Amino acid sequence: PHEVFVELNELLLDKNQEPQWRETARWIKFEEDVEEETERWGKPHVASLSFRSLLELRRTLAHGAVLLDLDQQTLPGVAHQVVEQMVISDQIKAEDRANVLRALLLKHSHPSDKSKHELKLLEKIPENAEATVVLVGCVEFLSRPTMAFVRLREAVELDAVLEVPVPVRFLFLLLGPSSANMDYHEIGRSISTLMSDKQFHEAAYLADEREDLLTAINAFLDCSVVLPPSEVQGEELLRSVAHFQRQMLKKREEQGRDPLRRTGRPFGGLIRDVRRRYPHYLSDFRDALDPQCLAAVIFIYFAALSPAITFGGLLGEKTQDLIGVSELIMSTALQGVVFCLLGAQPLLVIGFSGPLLVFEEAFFSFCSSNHLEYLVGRVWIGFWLVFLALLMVALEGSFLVRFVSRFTQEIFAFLISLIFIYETFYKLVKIFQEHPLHGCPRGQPNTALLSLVLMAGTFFIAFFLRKFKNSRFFPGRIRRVIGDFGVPIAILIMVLVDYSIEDTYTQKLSVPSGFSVTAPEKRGWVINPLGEKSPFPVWMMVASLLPAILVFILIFMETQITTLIISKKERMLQKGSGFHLDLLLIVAMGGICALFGLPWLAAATVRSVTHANALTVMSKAVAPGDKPKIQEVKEQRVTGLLVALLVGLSIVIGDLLRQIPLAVLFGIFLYMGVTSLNGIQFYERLHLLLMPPKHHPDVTYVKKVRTLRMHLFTALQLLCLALLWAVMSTAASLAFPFILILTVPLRMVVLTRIFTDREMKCLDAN
Amino acid sequence: PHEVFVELNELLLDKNQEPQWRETARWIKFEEDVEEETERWGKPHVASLSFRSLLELRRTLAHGAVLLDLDQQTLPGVAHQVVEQMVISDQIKAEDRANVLRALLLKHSHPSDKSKHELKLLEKIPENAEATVVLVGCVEFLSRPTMAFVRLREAVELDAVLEVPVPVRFLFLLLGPSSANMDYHEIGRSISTLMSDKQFHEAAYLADEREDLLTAINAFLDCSVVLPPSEVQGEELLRSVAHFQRQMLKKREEQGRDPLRRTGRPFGGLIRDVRRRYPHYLSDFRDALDPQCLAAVIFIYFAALSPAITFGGLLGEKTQDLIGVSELIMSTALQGVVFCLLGAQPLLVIGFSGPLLVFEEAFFSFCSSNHLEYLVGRVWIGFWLVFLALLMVALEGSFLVRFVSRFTQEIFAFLISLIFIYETFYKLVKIFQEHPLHGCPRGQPNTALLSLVLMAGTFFIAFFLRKFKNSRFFPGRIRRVIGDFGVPIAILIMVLVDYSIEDTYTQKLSVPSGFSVTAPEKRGWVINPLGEKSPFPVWMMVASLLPAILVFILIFMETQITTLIISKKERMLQKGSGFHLDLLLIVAMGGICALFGLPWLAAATVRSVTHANALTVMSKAVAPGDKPKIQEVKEQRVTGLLVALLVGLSIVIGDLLRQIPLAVLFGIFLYMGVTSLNGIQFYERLHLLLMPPKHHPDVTYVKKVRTLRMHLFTALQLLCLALLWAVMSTAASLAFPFILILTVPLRMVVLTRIFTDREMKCLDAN
Ligand SMILES: [Cl-]
Ligand SMILES: [Cl-]
Repeated sequence: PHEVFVELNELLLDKNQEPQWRETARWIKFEEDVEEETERWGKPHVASLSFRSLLELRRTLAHGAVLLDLDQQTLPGVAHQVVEQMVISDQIKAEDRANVLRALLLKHSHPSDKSKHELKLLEKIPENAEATVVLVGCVEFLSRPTMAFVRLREAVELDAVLEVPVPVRFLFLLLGPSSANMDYHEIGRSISTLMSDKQFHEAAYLADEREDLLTAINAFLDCSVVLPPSEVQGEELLRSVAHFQRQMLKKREEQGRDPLRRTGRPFGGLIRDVRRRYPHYLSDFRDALDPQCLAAVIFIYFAALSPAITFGGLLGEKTQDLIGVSELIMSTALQGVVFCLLGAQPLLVIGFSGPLLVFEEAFFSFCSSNHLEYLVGRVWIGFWLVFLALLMVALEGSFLVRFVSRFTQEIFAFLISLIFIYETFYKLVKIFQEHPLHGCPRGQPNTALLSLVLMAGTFFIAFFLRKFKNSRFFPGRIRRVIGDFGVPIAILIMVLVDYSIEDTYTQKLSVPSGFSVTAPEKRGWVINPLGEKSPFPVWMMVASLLPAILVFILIFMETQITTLIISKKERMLQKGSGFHLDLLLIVAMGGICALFGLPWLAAATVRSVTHANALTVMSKAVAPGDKPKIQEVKEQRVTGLLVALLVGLSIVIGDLLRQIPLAVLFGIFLYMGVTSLNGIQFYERLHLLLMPPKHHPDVTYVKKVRTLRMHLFTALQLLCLALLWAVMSTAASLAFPFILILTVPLRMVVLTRIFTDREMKCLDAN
Repeated sequence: PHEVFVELNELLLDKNQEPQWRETARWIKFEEDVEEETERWGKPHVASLSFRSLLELRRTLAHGAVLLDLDQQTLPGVAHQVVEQMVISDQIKAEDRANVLRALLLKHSHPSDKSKHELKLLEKIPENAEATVVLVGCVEFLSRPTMAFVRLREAVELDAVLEVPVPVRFLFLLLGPSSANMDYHEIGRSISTLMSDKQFHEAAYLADEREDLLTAINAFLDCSVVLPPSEVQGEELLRSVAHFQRQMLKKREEQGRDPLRRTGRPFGGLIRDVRRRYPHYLSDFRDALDPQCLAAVIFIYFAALSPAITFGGLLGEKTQDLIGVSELIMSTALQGVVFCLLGAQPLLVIGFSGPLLVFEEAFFSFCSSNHLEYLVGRVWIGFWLVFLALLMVALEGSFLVRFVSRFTQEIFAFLISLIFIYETFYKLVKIFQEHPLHGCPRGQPNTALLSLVLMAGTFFIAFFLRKFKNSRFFPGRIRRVIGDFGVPIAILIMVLVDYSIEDTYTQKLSVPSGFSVTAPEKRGWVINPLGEKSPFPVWMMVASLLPAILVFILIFMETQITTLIISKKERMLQKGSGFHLDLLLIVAMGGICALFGLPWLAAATVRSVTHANALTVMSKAVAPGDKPKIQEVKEQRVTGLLVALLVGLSIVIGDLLRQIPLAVLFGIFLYMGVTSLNGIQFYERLHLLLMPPKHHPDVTYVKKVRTLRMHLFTALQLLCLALLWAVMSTAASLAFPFILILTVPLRMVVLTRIFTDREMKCLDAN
């Protein structure tokens, strides 16, 4: 039981007709060949071998010389024993001993003739592996081909046969005349592909006699596929060539023979989470002393600051400056420090979200249309939120996230993107009416077109940098670093361009100077739950439960979905999960912060995923040609605390934030809206509605389902989304969380009634 | 020597528990399988077959009944005879005759249940072919598997076994007990893949016993590849399989055993061209009575109108309206009509080109700096061009185009694109400098920004609609039709948008009313070749030979490169070629029209290729999984004559052409400049300087040459291009065609002594 590294050496004249042994190929997991006219290693590929070479090898292996459990530790002795066994096996006469022995002892040469190559290659080779050398060559002083196979008792590192220091266990000799129409390079390639797979080398390990090696090659042959002699193009191999192998292998092997659970005790989930996460406390403050940790704070800081200022600008221009940039910054800083010191999943980034923005819009519209204070109703909403969070934590109910499937999540994401796009286009439509494009802040000449130019420029700069991040240019290290700084670069470039122009007027941000409210003449710092100016009605202190339930539904959905996605198993997350503590902390802080007139926050799934990806380390000991794998994720609660502190210390520099026009922020808004459409399995199904059935891909939800049924599924999803969008534009746009809550069981019951069970496993895969 | 069609029928069970034979796969060139749970044909692929099935088939064929030269034309009779010689071959007992006979006579069912699909499959199948039927099934009332093979004396159309009315020659029968360590579907696929290649089905006709079949299957086996049981991705199948089969097949077959020609008689090429092309004159006018010609006429009209008006706008804004849109249109119409009536290659579209524009502006700069008349020098330049064209055709010097390699052509194309981009950006900067963006046809408030908006909008629409032409949306017929009209659609949309705005001033075109010169104050219609206001110097008439050689070099290069590219063997052009006649006509009529103050024209390679691609017919009788091939090209001289007439009649709609701003034209200019950078290997190798060696493609100029030598080649090309640009930037820009043609001796002498012969065959491939 070991791992094998195989290398093929051939007898080829180097420069001055000296014989020389030259390396030609190398097998770790996949074959790599050396180009003859360039002398450099090619790309890895599947070792495809002919069938005549296999028969020639099988024919010649029967008459070969076999030596088992040899006791030599140097090439002299091994070669002498091999020659003696050859001459006593009636393969060569007693006159060719000297010439064959001379041919055996020569100088091996390699293309990369411990330097950098050995250090780099020893990483990709497994930790403790044993090596094989295949020596094949054409000899003009022989009559018939001769073969020898040896297995050493103890692994021995030979002097220079191999390019790297790996102990050698197996040797293969094949010398013969150029006649008999035999291709020795192909036979060597066949032997090296034989010795580089698990079954054959395991069978060769406990091999006692000659014919035990013929059974192994017979078993190798009845496990492979055969391709007929005809092909034209390259998309014909993307088909079953990879599916046929898996199906046949599964047939061979088949014929060859939690943090989400109701306990029953009150607050059981809290106790389990606290006793699972908190013991490993001092570790989270120690694994932060790494270069990667301090290189992730900057990008996370920018990615958390840009949406904060954008959403603050939109809220300030919409909420009559009751809540603006300063208040969002204070809420993000205050609630990002407490969570990262007490929460059980410090990889979540707490911030504002689109659904919360549209709910605030709807509640403001409700309050204005009925002449009620907007900041004293939020206090009672927060109180009821605190009560609701306590009650569901008390009776474990976080298992309800298991009932939310892809069907609802994709509708949610699509609606969020649509409202972002609508907001951006509404803003520019409104710009062109304040400043009409007539002849020679109500009549400025060059404002509307310059706003359009800024918005388009900041979009098109971030688009072609997200594109560049995914490309193949530059070193991979630097490409990843530069491609990680797209939005700040676009914002800085557009701000500099706008600052160069010193004649035209454009709207700017409204951040104030020092620790102050955005509207000091309107509100103070604490909102008394009895009425700022007029007394609050006594019938709304009780009837504020419904908006509390709706906002709780929104917060629960986003936070629990984020915690589900982050805690997947493919990501090596080992410390634990916070399904019950995170929700309690988030909702309690959201309820308390409403007393001071600050907004509610959520989990911010995309930012959390970005933060999780910037702390992963990829294993470098991966053989060429296989995909990279996650080594581990560095979990700690220092980077989140630092980001929360840094976001808070952005009011003291509010002088540099007043030079930023609103058009740049709305361009970044639209860029975030369009880019989020990727990754949801509803956008491509909607793309499939316009292509002919010949061009549909080979994804799992296409091969198993007829076209019309898939189109029916997509039509039902579109109908649900359109019904959700109709309610939002009316004067009763305080029920869309209820509409999603309705589309959950509607989905279950009705779509179970219509579609079969087999179809709802590919169209609605978990 | 014939073609074969194979269909696999498997004995299954339906919902009614009656057996029936059900079609499962189909072989024309590549396999297509029927999905079980969807009942539709999958995509074609290579028939990958396992190795155990081949051994099982060979083992079974060792004892079986062979029915050679059967003489019956019904399925009952052949079934009865097959059973009769099965029961006498000691394969099945005499008690199972009735059961096997009952099994054979059943009902065949296919998924496609004449018809439209029947007609389509008739088209896809070759003209005259024979059918093979493979009937494999598991039967519960036999002891051992049984196989029979027949060959009918005469091809017979069986009743309903085939989905297609194709005569049947062979049929295979294989019935055996269930669960006998055999996969009968896989054996059926093995037999059907055996029967669907040239060698096996060619050797099946000349068969006498089972020994011939065994020899044929042995010869089939040592021509295939074997894939070991290992794979992770699909990028690794691209390397081994396609490149390895070609090498093996070439080894098997290797070990298995003009218009450009000097004559000597003056005007020989003219005589040859006239005697070759002119006899097929009546066929050039009766071939236009096809539906595809009219759509081609419309498309080429829209493709040839826009560059004419754009170049006319640039020339008018640069030549002080001495030459404008009207003169461009008149010259284009006259030269097009004359060439289409008299030329030997009427697939060329004669029009203005970028290098001609550069030479015209350089000559204008030369004339202004010497206080000379710009319209009297052109008369003498044309007078010398006529004599130069006559002398070179008289000596048959048109073979000199054989010495122009990819080096010079790629340098030329890159320079043209660079000048287009520079022109567009210079005009944008000039527009911004004319109308600044200060506060409240010179000094207009919001003219500078509207021009930028219009130019960017038209460029982006033109780019994105060309992107959609290459996509996979809509029916292919409609996608091709819609995607041909990108530039007219962009121009129309931007013109409508600009027409909507009715308060801002933008520059427009300068089309005049009626057949008139653009500036009827300095020139008439006939230029006096003696001086209009002052006598022309005598020394300038003689010394006009120097500028008359550079323009000749430019015209010759463009026209002959276009005629070379068009007349390749891939495009099925059968009428002839016009190397020595089209050049004479073009240069003579360019020299003549210089007397009336009209510009010279050229061959317009891209427009000619577009006109050639719009008249070709794709073969529809091609097997699935095969690349389409050209059936023929409709060669006629009505399409070009109509386009030339239509372009000339664009003067009468000059009222509509005055509503078009210049920004839209400059956006189309920049789009044409950027989009031409494709197909140039210099651009591709310039991309590879920024890409790590790991990511370089598998093209022929990468695998066979080291990276540094490839980089040295690109550096030398860049140095030549930079030298040409620096020369054109100074006041000696009149002599850039001299330096452009000086890279032929450089390649022939200097680049030969640096790079070996092997390297200058993939880097400089013809
Ligand atoms: Cl987010
Ligand atoms: Cl062109």
